[PDB]
Amino acid sequence: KAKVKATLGEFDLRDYRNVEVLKRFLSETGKILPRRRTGLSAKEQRILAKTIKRARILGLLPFTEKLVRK
Amino acid sequence: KRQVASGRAYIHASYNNTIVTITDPDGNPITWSSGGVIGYKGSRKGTPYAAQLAALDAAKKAMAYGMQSVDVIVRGTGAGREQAIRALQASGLQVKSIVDDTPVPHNGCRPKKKFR
Amino acid sequence: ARRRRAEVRQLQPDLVYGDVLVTAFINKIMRDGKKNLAARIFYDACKIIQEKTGQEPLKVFKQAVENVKPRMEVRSRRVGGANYQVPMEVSPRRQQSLALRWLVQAANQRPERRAAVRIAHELMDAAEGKGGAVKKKEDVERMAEANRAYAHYRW
RNA sequence: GUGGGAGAGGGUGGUGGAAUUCCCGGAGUAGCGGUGAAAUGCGCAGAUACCGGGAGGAACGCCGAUGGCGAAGGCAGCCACCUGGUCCACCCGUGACGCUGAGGCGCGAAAGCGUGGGGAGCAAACCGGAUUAGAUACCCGGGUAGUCCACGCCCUAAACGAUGCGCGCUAGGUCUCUGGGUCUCCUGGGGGCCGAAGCUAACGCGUUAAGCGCGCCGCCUGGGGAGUACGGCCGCAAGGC
Ligand SMILES: [Mg+2]
Ligand SMILES: [Mg+2]
Ligand SMILES: [Mg+2]
Ligand SMILES: [Mg+2]
Ligand SMILES: [Mg+2]
Ligand SMILES: [Mg+2]
Ligand SMILES: [Mg+2]
Ligand SMILES: [Mg+2]
Ligand SMILES: [Mg+2]
Ligand SMILES: [Mg+2]
Ligand SMILES: [Mg+2]
Ligand SMILES: [Mg+2]
Ligand SMILES: [Mg+2]
Ligand SMILES: [Mg+2]
Ligand SMILES: [Mg+2]
Ligand SMILES: [Mg+2]
Ligand SMILES: [Mg+2]
Ligand SMILES: [Mg+2]
Ligand SMILES: [Mg+2]
Ligand SMILES: [Mg+2]
Ligand SMILES: [Mg+2]
Ligand SMILES: [Mg+2]
Ligand SMILES: [Mg+2]
Ligand SMILES: [Mg+2]
Ligand SMILES: [Mg+2]
Ligand SMILES: [Mg+2]
Ligand SMILES: [Mg+2]
Ligand SMILES: [Mg+2]
Ligand SMILES: [Mg+2]
Ligand SMILES: [Mg+2]
Ligand SMILES: [Mg+2]
Ligand SMILES: [Mg+2]
Ligand SMILES: [Mg+2]
Ligand SMILES: [Mg+2]
Ligand SMILES: [Mg+2]
Repeated sequence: KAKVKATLGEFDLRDYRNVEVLKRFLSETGKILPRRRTGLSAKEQRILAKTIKRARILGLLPFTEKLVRK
Repeated sequence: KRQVASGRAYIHASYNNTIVTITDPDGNPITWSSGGVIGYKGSRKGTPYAAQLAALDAAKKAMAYGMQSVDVIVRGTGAGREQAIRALQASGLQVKSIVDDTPVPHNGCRPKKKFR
Repeated sequence: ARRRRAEVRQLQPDLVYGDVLVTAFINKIMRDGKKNLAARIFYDACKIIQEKTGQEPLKVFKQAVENVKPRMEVRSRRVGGANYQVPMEVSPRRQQSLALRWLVQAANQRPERRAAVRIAHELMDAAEGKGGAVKKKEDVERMAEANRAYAHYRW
């Protein structure tokens, strides 16, 4: 399976406003994806988590979602 | 006396019971059923067969209301949490989609001693 | 059978029909090791069943044993306290054995005086779809479709 | 000193969503709940389930790790402000200014105390239902103090790495966090795992020493009696030394 960073550009991990690329790092639900599927380093993941939370509070990223087909 | 022709179906399954509430597209319920609505009384209500019978009885009451297309919502875990959806699929109601919307907190409340 | 599969005994064919189910039934009629008396019972019953109804005793025997074979039964399984009756299907070999046993036990539970008469009338009733052996079979099947609520305990 | 860096380190104020409970409303019947079975309990004054709205308290899912920070206790949503510790590179400045530390002083999980707030969920005591030979328990239904906040006490613990602090010396291998570098790698500084020499009664330790040495502090001298008695000190008390 593909990891998120593998298929992506040279993007800002500190931009909480870019929903287009921050959406890639959320799961089918609103959960933040682990490092196994994001292909990020520890520091990169630690920054991405805070930026994702920032975007969530701004109503840009979903706090949680609903699972399908279950 | 409603002629709803389409709606949602919520399956609330626990380890002590399974109940199905069939509702309209904007949330108000139409019919419902459970392991106690049908004959079973005690722990027998938590068996997958009771869940199947409850889903089927609720689906037939929905037929009495005139239900054809159904969207499924699932909350909780227990024996027959899936059997309810299987019977609901083969009940004669065209299943639109199945969704698991089990409510999980963000670590807000302290559980009972059983749950720690 | 802890180690092996307990290979099934292959019964000798029959001297009259050439069929193995007849020898198996004759064994089920035998008691105290008297296969001669049991064979005489079964074959005088064959004459009686071929005369009182003008059909071949071969196919009536086969149809009766086929009518008595059940398709489901119950076994007890220990789960969460006291055990429960769990339904399940049957092996063909076990269907054969149970059918023949119910045949003999329902034949000897009959009022008829002579043994061959009991055997013949029991085979007749079982071939028609009624009788005591088919009643026990349908009670075995009625155990199924009743406790089917435990269909998730198949094992 | 300069220039960079990581962080649930601490304090203050703000702020977000999920969930529980409760209240308002809609729609909707006959049960829900609970257990190994059950019963108490709740429900026709309309519950449970579903939908919308409101209130309030407490805690921060995914990220999360075998991770990080702190002297220890301990510290997880997000934002801002105030502030501590620490690491690296440069080789710049002072020029032995160091190490340890009886006493003292400060900090010190939870529970507990006092005054005043707060109160969803949980829940000692307690009230019931079961189970059992009995049930004063485990299991179920309720439920107060408490848990939360402000301020002042309390000074205990398996307060654990059961390993005091500092420095130097003594094979490596492997995973990792964070810096620097001419960036298959090297070089610092933390977190683990194997294992040289050596140590150990053994288990095991082994550059994060329980090895080889040095400095300083604390403590030990058979078990029970007993962390008890008396005395003193501290404390509102419980009680602690
Ligand atoms: Mg139940
Ligand atoms: Mg912090
Ligand atoms: Mg802070
Ligand atoms: Mg209401
Ligand atoms: Mg009432
Ligand atoms: Mg009542
Ligand atoms: Mg009442
Ligand atoms: Mg209130
Ligand atoms: Mg976790
Ligand atoms: Mg700082
Ligand atoms: Mg110099
Ligand atoms: Mg000089
Ligand atoms: Mg010192
Ligand atoms: Mg001191
Ligand atoms: Mg304290
Ligand atoms: Mg406290
Ligand atoms: Mg108090
Ligand atoms: Mg409670
Ligand atoms: Mg009692
Ligand atoms: Mg209780
Ligand atoms: Mg020493
Ligand atoms: Mg580098
Ligand atoms: Mg540390
Ligand atoms: Mg190292
Ligand atoms: Mg190492
Ligand atoms: Mg050695
Ligand atoms: Mg070792
Ligand atoms: Mg050393
Ligand atoms: Mg030693
Ligand atoms: Mg002492
Ligand atoms: Mg002594
Ligand atoms: Mg003591
Ligand atoms: Mg004293
Ligand atoms: Mg005094
Ligand atoms: Mg004491």
